Amino acid sequence: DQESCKGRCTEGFNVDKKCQCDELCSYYQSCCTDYTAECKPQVTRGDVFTM
Repeated sequence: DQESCKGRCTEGFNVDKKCQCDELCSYYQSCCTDYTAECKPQVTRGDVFTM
């Protein structure tokens, strides 16, 4: 069995969950398997305003 960020990206911190798919995971080493390319918080540029 396996999962990904789809439905989880920046959901917010709750350390009981199997993925810390959020802003605080680096402090707990409990993040998604590819956080920095799949779950990384918004970095808006001028042409995207949606979550």
